[PDB]
Amino acid sequence: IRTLLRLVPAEKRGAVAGYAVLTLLSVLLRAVGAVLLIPLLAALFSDTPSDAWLWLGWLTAVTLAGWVTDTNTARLGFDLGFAVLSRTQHDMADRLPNVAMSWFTPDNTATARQAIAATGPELAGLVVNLLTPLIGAALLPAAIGVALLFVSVPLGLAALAGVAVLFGALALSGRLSRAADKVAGETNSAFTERIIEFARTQQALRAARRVEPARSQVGSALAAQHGAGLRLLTMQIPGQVLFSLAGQVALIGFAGMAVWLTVRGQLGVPEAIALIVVLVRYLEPFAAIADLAPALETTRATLNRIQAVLDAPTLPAGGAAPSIEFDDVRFSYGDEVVLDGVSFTLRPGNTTAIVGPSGSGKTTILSLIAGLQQPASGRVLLDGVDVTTLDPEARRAAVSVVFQHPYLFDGTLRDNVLVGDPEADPDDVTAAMRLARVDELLDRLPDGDATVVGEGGTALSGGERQRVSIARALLKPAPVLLVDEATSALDNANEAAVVDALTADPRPRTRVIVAHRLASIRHADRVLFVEAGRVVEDGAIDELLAAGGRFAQFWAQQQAASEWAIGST
Amino acid sequence: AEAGSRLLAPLKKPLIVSGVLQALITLIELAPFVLLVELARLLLGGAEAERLWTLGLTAVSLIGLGAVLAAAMTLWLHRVDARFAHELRGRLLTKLSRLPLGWFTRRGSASTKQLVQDDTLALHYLITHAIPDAVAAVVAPVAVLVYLFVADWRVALVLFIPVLVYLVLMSVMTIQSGSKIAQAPRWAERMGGEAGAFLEGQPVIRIFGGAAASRFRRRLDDYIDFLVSWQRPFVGKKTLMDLVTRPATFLWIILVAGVPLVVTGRMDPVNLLPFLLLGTTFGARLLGIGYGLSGIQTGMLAARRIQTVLDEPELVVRDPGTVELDRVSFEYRPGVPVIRDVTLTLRPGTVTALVGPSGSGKSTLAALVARFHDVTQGAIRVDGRDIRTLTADELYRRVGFVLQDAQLVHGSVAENIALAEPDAGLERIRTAARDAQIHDRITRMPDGYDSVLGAGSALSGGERQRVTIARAILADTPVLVLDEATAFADPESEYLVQQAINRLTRDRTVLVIAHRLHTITHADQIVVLDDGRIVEVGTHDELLAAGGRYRGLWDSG
Ligand SMILES: Nc1ncnc2c1ncn2[C@@H]1O[C@H](COP(=O)(O)OP(=O)(O)O)[C@@H](O)[C@H]1O
Ligand SMILES: Nc1ncnc2c1ncn2[C@@H]1O[C@H](COP(=O)(O)OP(=O)(O)O)[C@@H](O)[C@H]1O
Ligand SMILES: [Zn+2]
Repeated sequence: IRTLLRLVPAEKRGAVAGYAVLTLLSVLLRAVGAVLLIPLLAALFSDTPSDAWLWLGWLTAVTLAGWVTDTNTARLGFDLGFAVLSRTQHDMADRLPNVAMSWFTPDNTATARQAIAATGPELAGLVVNLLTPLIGAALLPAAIGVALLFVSVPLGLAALAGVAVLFGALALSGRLSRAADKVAGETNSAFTERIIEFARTQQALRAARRVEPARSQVGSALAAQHGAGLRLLTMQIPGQVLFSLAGQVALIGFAGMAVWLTVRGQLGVPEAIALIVVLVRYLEPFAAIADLAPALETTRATLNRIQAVLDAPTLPAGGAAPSIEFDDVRFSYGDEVVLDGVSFTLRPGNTTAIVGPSGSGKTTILSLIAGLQQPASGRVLLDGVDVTTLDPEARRAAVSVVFQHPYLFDGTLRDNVLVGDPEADPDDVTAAMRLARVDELLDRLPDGDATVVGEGGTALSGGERQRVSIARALLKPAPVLLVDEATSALDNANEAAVVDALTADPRPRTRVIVAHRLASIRHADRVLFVEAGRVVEDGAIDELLAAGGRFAQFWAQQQAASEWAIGST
Repeated sequence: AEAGSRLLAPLKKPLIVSGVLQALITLIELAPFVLLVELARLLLGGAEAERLWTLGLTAVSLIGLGAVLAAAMTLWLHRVDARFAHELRGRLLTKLSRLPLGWFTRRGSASTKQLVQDDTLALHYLITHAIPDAVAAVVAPVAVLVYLFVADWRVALVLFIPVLVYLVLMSVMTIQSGSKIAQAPRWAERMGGEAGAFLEGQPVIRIFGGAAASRFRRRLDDYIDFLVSWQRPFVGKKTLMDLVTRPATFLWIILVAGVPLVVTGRMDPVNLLPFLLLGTTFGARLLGIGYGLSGIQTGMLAARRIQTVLDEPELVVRDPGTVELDRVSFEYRPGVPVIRDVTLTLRPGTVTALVGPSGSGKSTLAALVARFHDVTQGAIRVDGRDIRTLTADELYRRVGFVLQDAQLVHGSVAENIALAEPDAGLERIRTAARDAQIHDRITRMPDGYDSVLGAGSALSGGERQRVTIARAILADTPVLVLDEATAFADPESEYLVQQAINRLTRDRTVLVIAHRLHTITHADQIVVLDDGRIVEVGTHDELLAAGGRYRGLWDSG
């Protein structure tokens, strides 16, 4: 897999080469140490036991050289593991801010969470706990086959021909094991799809006083499915048994060949026994690769997730009121269209309202204006300058926004407000508190704006969260302002804060609002009704109301709902 | 594990047989490494080819025997477990039909899928894979150890020098990082939460930026530096910890311990041969015990969770349309009341609403009236009978409810509204939908009322909520319970939902969780709750004249 070589920094190319060369040295040294058993054990079992000392001397010198080069490889492995951990994490942290928000799907977000968080202990020890064993046990059988080739070319051929056979055996065992486990998990999941359906709706069934028929139905389905589920099991039989049989029939075949040559006279008894021992050392590395299959699989999954983070589509790159322009803009998650033929050119200093049902892309429009994403089609410009083609400083300092969620970062209230402009003076903070109605919360808080408002610090309700979110956008000196809110009647300070914010903000800048309620989008100079991602109406509030279009019917229905109450008509 | 052991009670006898069959297979798969020693003995003795062929047939026969036993035991264990899985899936089905209805709205606990699907797969792998693996991984090293001890106790005991060194190094690396080891899982979870916040809070960093990006990167760098400072000093320990177990070191120490004995004539050269065959990979064997036993805990946790689900309390039955409440006290956690001494009575046919600050037991009280739970003290008497004495057939015929999170049911719209009375005709369902202001949309569907509903469909949240309201029409009760948030959860369908919920409310002892203070202007009764206790009781005008909590709250909005 080429990903692991991509993760390593350019600094440590002097450690990658010095790791690969020393790993090859350790592999060749292990192969020589295994092959040195031939004269050693030949002298051991023969009628000259003392002759084996010299080959024991060579073996122990070989072992100490292996100790030194293995220490070097493991030290460089740990050091390169820390280096690649730092490189991977910092590249992820430098990538994701530049990753377009389209990439952050729920599954992609989950994989990014795992990559940032769960891949800590792994990358600190991938190259030392996986690559060193794997590479040192994958190249040792072939290395011993090569080494025996210098003792007898037919013997080396006999050893090396089995390496391909046994690697094919390992591949077959892995396939037939993991596929069997996949099938087992699939069957277990499919059987339990009934119980999920029952459990989710069992309150609705109880309200319908029909729980017993549903339970009987699901039990009958379970019994019927299990009746066929307890027959015809074949797949897992050649699983681990397949490799456990391959790595024993190979041993018996090679030992039988050795003794066949012994009776044939080409070899002596000591040579036959020593060759049996070496042809057992030939087989032991295949066990280690089998034991590394789960760790290798998990590391392969984590490296795939890290490559997903490191391959997300990044956004390319290239103080009065600006003009924000839209030209045939479209956006879609998959094939589901969110925006369809949207075009506008809002003049500087204007105030506009983007309204419509939740199926439209109002927040999509605001995020595209703010430069959170590259639009799927069309062009979004700042006075003719495409948002993606700005310097990062200009792009970040171009637009101020109030999100649907509050997105409080668990800091203090002053910290929660000052992210709009940390360089601003306390007077601007006071103006933000006055307009956003958070001063009512300052009346409650002990320390005021310095009080911690974290999740464990203060249990702020939705109204306080949205008011401080409004203050965030108010504080920033961005030449463009946007607002999308989910204000309700739960806390009436929310709409008052919004009304004061979008009106009393003294700075000159383009403003946009997205909201559902009535009697507050009056202050917007223009209106852009959107249906299913396409603009259907345009004009002022009163203009559209007089026109008697979709906006008028929406106004009438929401007015009827607002005046409604419980207890009578 | 007590709960896990109790769950696995009916599998003890088969699993004991598995733990013997696999212990046998493990020995049979190590048998040829004994017959190779025998073969070396014969070749030293120079036996004729007939005895050689006899031993070669013995070895291949044992290999076939051990390859057939594993297949047979796998086949048998995959049908031992496959019927216990059916028994468990059929037992959880009965348990799910007897839990309190608030159990499925639990918080701080595993999801239903994580409780019934994943915890059954991790039990299937506890029985069929992990117990065979974990008995094999203990039989193999211990059988190898005892065989090598039989061969020669001298070179056998020398195998423990690297094992002792490895254990000493692991212990020394553990004691010097006890605080760090304790902190590491906690820091991992904390950084997982921080990464989640950095990801869901991405737009603020993207637009506002500044302190947020630097703060997240600072926390990530602090975690990285914590890991590096933790494990960098132990590289000296952790490298020499790996060489000691490597097969090359085992081979070298085997030969250094044996070759002097062979040359000095203190042990026959064939007694050394078993160590060469088997004792080289002995280090990598004991390192497999830990991974083997690690596969039992992962499934024992799942068994514990499913048994915990099976041990939950059940919806017990003990022993004029007027809902009553007397000394109602309810505790979520042990000794943590949220409702405290609530006494209330609702006259028949009166639309009643209760208000208060968010998070004051209002929805909990409404659910308790609906019997999603049972009060610790007091009693809710509907028509003079305590709710605890009525069955699910009787109580839920007297007290219907449409709370939040409306649930669709399998089948078409005709058999989704008529769950209470499936014998009802299509015309009754159609007029119920007309009353529920949902007949207009259902007719626009391509299949009309034959459109199949279930886990998901083309209907929005408000539309399925209206379908559940229409179902509540057919489930006629003198009493009802509701949540006002459903009245405006869908802004597009808010008006139709309001008309539908009002039409359902007509001439019924309806209780509502009221949040918008202006919606109770002409209700039949109003009540206020504070920290689980009553503060204000009266109608709209009476509480307006009171000037208390309700007046202050409404003057704020
Ligand atoms: N496939 C999707 N995954 C996640 N979010 C989506 C998807 N499709 C649409 N959205 C959300 O819908 C919004 C656009 O719709 P909008 O009209 O703003 O809805 P709302 O009225 O609820 O704000 C976007 O901000 C986006 O977050
Ligand atoms: N498991 C629990 N589920 C819900 N609320 C709980 C639980 N345990 C304790 N509580 C307390 O009970 C109160 C119930 O709040 P509630 O009025 O139901 O909120 P909502 O009106 O949003 O449903 C909460 O404020 C909470 O502090
Ligand atoms: Zn299986």
